[PDB]
Amino acid sequence: MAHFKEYQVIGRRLPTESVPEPKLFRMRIFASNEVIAKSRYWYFLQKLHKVKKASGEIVSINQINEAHPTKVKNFGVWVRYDSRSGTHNMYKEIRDVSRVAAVETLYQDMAARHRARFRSIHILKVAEIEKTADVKRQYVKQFLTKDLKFPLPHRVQKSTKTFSYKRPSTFY
Amino acid sequence: VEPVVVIDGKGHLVGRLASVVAKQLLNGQKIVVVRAEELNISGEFFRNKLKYHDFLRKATAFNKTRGPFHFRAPSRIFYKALRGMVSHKTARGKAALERLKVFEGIPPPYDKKKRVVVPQALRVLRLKPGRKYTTLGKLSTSVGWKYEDVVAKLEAKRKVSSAEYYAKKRAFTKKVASANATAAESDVAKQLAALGY
Amino acid sequence: GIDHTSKQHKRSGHRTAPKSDNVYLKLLVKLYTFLARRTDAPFNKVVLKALFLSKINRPPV
Amino acid sequence: ASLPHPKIVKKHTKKFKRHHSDRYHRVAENWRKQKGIDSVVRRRFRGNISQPKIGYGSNKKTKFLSPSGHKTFLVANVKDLETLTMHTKTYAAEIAHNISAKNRVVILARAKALGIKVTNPKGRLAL
Amino acid sequence: SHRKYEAPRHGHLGFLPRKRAASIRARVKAFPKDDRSKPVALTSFLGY
Amino acid sequence: AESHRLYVKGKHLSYQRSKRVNNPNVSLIKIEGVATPQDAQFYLGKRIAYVYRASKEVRGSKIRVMWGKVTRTHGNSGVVRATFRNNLPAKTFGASVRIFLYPSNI
RNA sequence: GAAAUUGUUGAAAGGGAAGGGCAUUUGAUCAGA
RNA sequence: AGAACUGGCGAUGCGGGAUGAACCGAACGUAGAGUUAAGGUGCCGGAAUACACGCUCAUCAGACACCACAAAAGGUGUUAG
RNA sequence: GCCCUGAAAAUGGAUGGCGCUCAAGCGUGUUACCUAUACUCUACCGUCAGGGUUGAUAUGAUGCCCUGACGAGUAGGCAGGCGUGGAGGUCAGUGACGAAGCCUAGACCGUAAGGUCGGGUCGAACGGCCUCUAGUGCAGAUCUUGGUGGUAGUAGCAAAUA
RNA sequence: UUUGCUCCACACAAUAUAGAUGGAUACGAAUAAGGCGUCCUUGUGGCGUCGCUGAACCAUAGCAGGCUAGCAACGGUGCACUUGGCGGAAAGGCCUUGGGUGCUUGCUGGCGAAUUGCAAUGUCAUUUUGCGUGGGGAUAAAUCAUUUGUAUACGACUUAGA
Ligand SMILES: [K+]
Ligand SMILES: [Mg+2]
Ligand SMILES: [Mg+2]
Ligand SMILES: [Mg+2]
Ligand SMILES: [Mg+2]
Ligand SMILES: [Mg+2]
Ligand SMILES: [Mg+2]
Ligand SMILES: [Mg+2]
Ligand SMILES: [Mg+2]
Ligand SMILES: [Mg+2]
Ligand SMILES: [Mg+2]
Ligand SMILES: [Mg+2]
Ligand SMILES: [Mg+2]
Ligand SMILES: [Mg+2]
Ligand SMILES: [Mg+2]
Ligand SMILES: [Mg+2]
Ligand SMILES: [Mg+2]
Ligand SMILES: [Mg+2]
Ligand SMILES: [Mg+2]
Ligand SMILES: [Mg+2]
Ligand SMILES: [Mg+2]
Ligand SMILES: [Mg+2]
Ligand SMILES: [Mg+2]
Ligand SMILES: [Mg+2]
Ligand SMILES: [Mg+2]
Ligand SMILES: [Mg+2]
Ligand SMILES: [Mg+2]
Ligand SMILES: [Mg+2]
Ligand SMILES: [Mg+2]
Ligand SMILES: [Mg+2]
Ligand SMILES: [Mg+2]
Repeated sequence: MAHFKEYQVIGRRLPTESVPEPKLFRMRIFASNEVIAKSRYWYFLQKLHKVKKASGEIVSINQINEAHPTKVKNFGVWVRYDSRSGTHNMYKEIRDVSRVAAVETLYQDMAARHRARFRSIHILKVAEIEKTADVKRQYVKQFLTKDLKFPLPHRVQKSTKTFSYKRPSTFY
Repeated sequence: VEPVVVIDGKGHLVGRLASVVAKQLLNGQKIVVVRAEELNISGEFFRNKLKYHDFLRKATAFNKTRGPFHFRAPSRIFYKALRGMVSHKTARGKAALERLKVFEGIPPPYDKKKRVVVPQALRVLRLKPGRKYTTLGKLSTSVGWKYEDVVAKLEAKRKVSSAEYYAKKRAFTKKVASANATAAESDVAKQLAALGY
Repeated sequence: GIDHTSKQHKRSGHRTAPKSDNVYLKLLVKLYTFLARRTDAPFNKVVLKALFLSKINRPPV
Repeated sequence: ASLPHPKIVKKHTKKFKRHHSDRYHRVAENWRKQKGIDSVVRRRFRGNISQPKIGYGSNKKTKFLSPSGHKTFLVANVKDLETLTMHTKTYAAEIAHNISAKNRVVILARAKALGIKVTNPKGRLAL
Repeated sequence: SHRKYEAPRHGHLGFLPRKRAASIRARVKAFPKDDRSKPVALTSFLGY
Repeated sequence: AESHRLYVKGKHLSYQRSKRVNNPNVSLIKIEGVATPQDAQFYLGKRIAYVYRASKEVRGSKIRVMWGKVTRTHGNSGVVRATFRNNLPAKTFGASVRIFLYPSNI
């Protein structure tokens, strides 16, 4: 929906006379703001348990910041998405420095490659792959080789003026 | 920023160049385009030939001399793109179009003038490497332009003359650079460097 | 645009002056207009209103 | 000089000419409101002539004022003229079209004596 | 509906327009391709 | 010197307009060397002259001037909106205007 | 002694109609102070 | 062709959908300034040849709802599962 | 997923056009920006509503003034006005020193119906206001009568021997 | 030709301006490569360096740029002459020789500026035309009418005629 934040959302399934202190279910929701986060919490909770926003209450909502936002991680991401003709689980791998950045990349990639909009995607799990050689996608593995270097051929410089007097070069 | 801007059309992505030039004329800038035969169009030569043949079949059925006129020369193909992007049926569009000249090769008025390029229309900067592209001269010859050989011959002659001119200019520039390198440790030069010059 | 909940430019629907051109009736109306404005007497207000009434709205007593 | 007034604002200076009075000679320019069912002018399609409406009404403080700040009062003779004796700053006399030349001379002389501005002092003057 | 019996069109559309020529002397619109080894010679001639 | 100019060059592009309706009461001006609205903020409020020539001499000159001023920035590329005492004629689309350095805040 | 319609004179414009609206340029013309 | 509810057009201009009675936005006294709607910002055309991640090369590419159409079935094309 | 095959119609033609290929295409995200008779603020017009003010130099309490809101419109209703022929009253109104009429890319007033003025022409009457009255307002009706065009110096004025 | 035509110079009158206000400042080619400098064993060579935009380069001080006095150096620049060469794609421009003249802000002095009143484009460009004053230059045709029939509805065409 936007540049994502991650929230813990804890809801209650409001207490009654028979059942005081209900079971306090928690979810990790990727959303651009707390309103969407709570909406998503109620969506998934209605998918899982006999509850709705009218019969429950949000006990807490807290942004979870990346523990180490400046270290590059490999993430395994399990998603479930609706295609035009069915539902499918897929596992992908994303290299990024935070869970929110990885999830933004994942949503972009799903929309780009499967035309799956936000509404059609469920993030089943996002997990750091602690040990390389447990990374099982080539498009991520190729960036985990020793002494990785690569050039950037054909550099295109953006001109600030309409006309140039130089016939530019793409060297880099 | 000049009274006349001469664009060397070589490798310039006819549509994007036409957009730049149309806006320039409508903003009141005089534009001279040279070497229209060396313009580029994205897509295979066969693709662009098929597109021009689709253009060619369009004609007023009861009198072909009334129908759309299919100009074959590369300068007129580029002119067609520009005119389609100018409001040419108004007096303002007419004035904008009179602010424009397009040539195959670089004729004598402009072969001794500075040519500029348009980076946002340059093929090497815009097209993804490996994308196939067409050259306007080849397309024009295939659809009936008659002067590819004459233009190429005159361009080779002009390039010989211009290379001689540039050899002389390079020698003189080396002389001037040496004379500026000397007297670069002078007090005046040190003060100029302090001021940024 | 405004979603009007009532008719716009609706006249009050009550007479504000006698339809009659009787100059003496208009003089009585002027006097009781002054009285109803500057006395706060409900009698004066109702007499002013009654002075505007048409003939069928003033049946003989 | 006349009484000071705010700047005179004419909301719509150009004449409201009847639709198609430029097209047919039988259609006079005197404004008529189109009543036609399909009338482009009545339906107020963009690009058509504007119609007179009460929004164009002039500021009540400057309404009826001539550019000189005087309201025009038509006078037929000296008595009409001296009706404006005490209102020289608000009203200007305009001599009626049918007043003869000698009577115009008399009216103009009286107006000059009284300080009453005359909007048309050059009517029927000696050539 | 279609012509109901096929026939070739009347006349040659390549000789249009059937107008008067602009001169009584018809123009030579193409000369033989020059072979620069042969001696210099006229490529055409005028007669009555 | 060879130069005497104390104004920035500009071009009268068009009136303020939508796709199919223009507003002659606002002109759009491209100022030379201004590529962003942040740069154009400097020229906000500056006087603009459109200077043209006529055959008939009027008050000792055959040069006439239409005065206006920059009012606000327009778009993302340094174009500004300008209002002139009399709207510019619209034949001057593409004509040169002079944006003076006054009223100066330097 | 109107209009339609017309002659002359003068003014102006005119790349497959003309006419109209908003705005200003230019020419002409003019009131107010 | 015929019903239900509501909203509309008819009776209605205006901005947008090139164009269009009905769609989107919004309903209208005369003006000024500001901000927006829907829709757009290469050029026509006011407004970023903006930024970002991908995908696509079509010897009939595709390009915004109403709407001006395309299906079953197929392809070591290419992409991701 | 995108692309391709499947994919054939008649005048030449339509992502609106040009044109666009790490797009100016498709999916998605972020900002900036453009502009409706809409929204905000201000003025002015009118309408409606609520009020103030007969205490004087006060002739316009149908007046003057304050405050707030509102303004689409066919069929249609109502209101306030404009204009015409004639009538009672009045201005002891205009006029042969020029009434009425007519012409006038000349001026002024009114949102408008219209009103007023100047200039020309002209020749015998006519107007403002308060009221009365109607055979009272034209773009149309294959309208009526009369007049006049473009067509157009055109079709044509060629049977009966000359 | 009741002194006609053309070119140049000057002056004066008009005429307008799709829009000057320091300079349109010239290699070619490639871009998964080049530019420049330099060296040699002259190449698809070695070495060095540059780019990361023209944010440059050149020009730029002086009553819109006056009048003068010097220093330094034989530079820069304008003008009209002049030597020769190159340029046909639309050449109409590019380069070059020599002397003459003016300026020189490379440096150092002396004088002037005001009152356009606190701004007003505050007039400096070039486009055509006309006229007058001088100088230079050249001394026809076409059409109608007649005529031909290689032509032809009429125009048109094609012929002939001192
Ligand atoms: K008329
Ligand atoms: Mg051909
Ligand atoms: Mg409203
Ligand atoms: Mg008016
Ligand atoms: Mg209708
Ligand atoms: Mg057949
Ligand atoms: Mg008569
Ligand atoms: Mg007439
Ligand atoms: Mg109906
Ligand atoms: Mg509607
Ligand atoms: Mg459409
Ligand atoms: Mg408004
Ligand atoms: Mg634009
Ligand atoms: Mg399929
Ligand atoms: Mg297909
Ligand atoms: Mg677009
Ligand atoms: Mg996109
Ligand atoms: Mg009231
Ligand atoms: Mg209404
Ligand atoms: Mg009668
Ligand atoms: Mg008269
Ligand atoms: Mg007239
Ligand atoms: Mg008589
Ligand atoms: Mg009747
Ligand atoms: Mg009639
Ligand atoms: Mg009717
Ligand atoms: Mg009839
Ligand atoms: Mg008749
Ligand atoms: Mg005949
Ligand atoms: Mg006959
Ligand atoms: Mg006979």
